Amino acid sequence: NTGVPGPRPEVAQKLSTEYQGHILRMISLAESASELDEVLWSSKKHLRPVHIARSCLKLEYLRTKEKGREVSEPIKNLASELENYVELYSTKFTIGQVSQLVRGLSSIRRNIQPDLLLKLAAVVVADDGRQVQLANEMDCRDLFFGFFSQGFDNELFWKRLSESVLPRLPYFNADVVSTVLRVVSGLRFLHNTEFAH
RNA sequence: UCUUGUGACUUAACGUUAGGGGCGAUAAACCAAUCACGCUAUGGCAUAGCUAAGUUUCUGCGAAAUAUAUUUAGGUAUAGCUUAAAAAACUUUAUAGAUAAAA
Ligand SMILES: [Mg+2]
Ligand SMILES: [Mg+2]
Ligand SMILES: [Mg+2]
Repeated sequence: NTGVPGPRPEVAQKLSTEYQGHILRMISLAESASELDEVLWSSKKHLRPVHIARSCLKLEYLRTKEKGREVSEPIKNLASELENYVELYSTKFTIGQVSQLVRGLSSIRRNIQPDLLLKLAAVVVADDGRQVQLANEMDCRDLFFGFFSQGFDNELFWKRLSESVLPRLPYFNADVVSTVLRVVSGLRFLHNTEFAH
């Protein structure tokens, strides 16, 4: 934390404490779904949108070792429990946090309720796509693949996102451009358009 | 062994002054076997935060010697001590980009 004036007060006025780092470390230290469940049970009353967003990615990391078997039972239970927090904080997420929520829940082959997806999509539909700029390159590639995997088909959502990302396409990394290209080929309403070209 | 031994002497009988007192060539001396207030009865089973003592058996539980205040310091009061696998809570501190399902 710093009090020096600067060009970006949005990312400089954020308050960072030791207690938040303590909880985030515990989540990352968990080595199994059983351990992660106990960590979340102890911290029930001290979970915030940042913690919820990070936990969803943890499920993705934990299931990578279970390459052969299907999704384990404790992983499914954690996903259901987390969704209760997502609904509670549906209007208190940032574009970066929403980006990693969808990716985490999509990697477990889980489907989000249509009402919840509509609420989360407001991050890019509101403020005429201003919040898209705040998102960095890593956030953008997860937004495209995450929402595409969820089966979310909304012309207004995809039209606004495409317009706000078009200027930055030439300067993204090659892999990120490839990810966007695959998503476009899967959506009929984006074929043979300026965005595709 | 020593002092005085006709004198401010010694002795016998009876009498006078009484304790908030008497008497005293003053030693606080004497006033019925030891007086800086006699003896006896009563108030009176005076008062003692001090010392001593406290009488048959069996079963169960079980301390303290610190703090504060005190005409208080070897007394007493208050607090402390002793008797009388539930619920709830998450604590010894700081951080990432790992998924690829469609001719
Ligand atoms: Mg004298
Ligand atoms: Mg005992
Ligand atoms: Mg006084």
